[PDB]
Amino acid sequence: NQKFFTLSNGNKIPAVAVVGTGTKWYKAEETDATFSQELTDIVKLSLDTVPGIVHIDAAETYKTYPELGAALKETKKPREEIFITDKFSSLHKISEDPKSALETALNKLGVDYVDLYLIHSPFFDKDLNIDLETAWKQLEELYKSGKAKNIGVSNFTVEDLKKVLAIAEIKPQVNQIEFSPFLQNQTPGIVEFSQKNDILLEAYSPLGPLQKKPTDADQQPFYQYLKELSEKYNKTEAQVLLLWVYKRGILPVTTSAKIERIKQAQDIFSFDLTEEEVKKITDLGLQHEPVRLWHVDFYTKYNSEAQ
Repeated sequence: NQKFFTLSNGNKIPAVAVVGTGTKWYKAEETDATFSQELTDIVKLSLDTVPGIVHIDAAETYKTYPELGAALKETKKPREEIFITDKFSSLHKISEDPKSALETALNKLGVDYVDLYLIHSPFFDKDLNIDLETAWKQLEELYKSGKAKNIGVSNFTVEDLKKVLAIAEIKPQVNQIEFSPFLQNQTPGIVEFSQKNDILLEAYSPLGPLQKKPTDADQQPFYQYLKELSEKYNKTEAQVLLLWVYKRGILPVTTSAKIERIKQAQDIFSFDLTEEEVKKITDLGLQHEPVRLWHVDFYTKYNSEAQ
């Protein structure tokens, strides 16, 4: 049965997100010509066939609101069985500010509210005429009005979170970071700090080890063990890694275009990992060199602390 995290405000969030935009699907422009029927079809199929509350991870920067909106309109999946996470594009500006971004997104998606709204990066485009404090306060207002049921941030360091906490009326509920066995602290100490402060981590690119699965995998203890666990449980290697993230108290966010992988990700709560297994994945992961797929130009300088 489906598992949930409970945020600091008591609200529940499905403990895996399975509908996302993979890299192949990002768009540079949003026109009739660039509308992706293939993406809308996979989102619709997911909403139609994936059991339970389907957690969608969207973002302004992807320019895939039209495809999500068309799928949301065409499915009979009820709104209450969908959890929509959306993100203000701060690194490269599309809107003037979060309230503008979210109002535009709500309309394109054809919904009245999102379930979670994030600031996508702490590194604000020079062309934005708003600072972090002012942007957070806009999220606080979207929370108070109910346009965003929950609010948080993405790719924030400990120092960035502290800046928010110093000005916040509403404490951020989520920090979505890159997290995998090969990147166990996106920036120094972030996992421990977030968990101690009741800020839920989400992990994007949690399957980094399988995306970058190397030629000599069969001679690496990490991949040997991962295969062993897959065989033990009769589950995919991806499922084992996603479940490991959940067992670390973190919400894995995945972005497959393959419906059976999407269903498999939703179904991670069909099994469990023992305490020993969680610790062993952790430990073998930490022995591996870091793999970082996002915010590379900003955070490579932290790779020495990531494991």
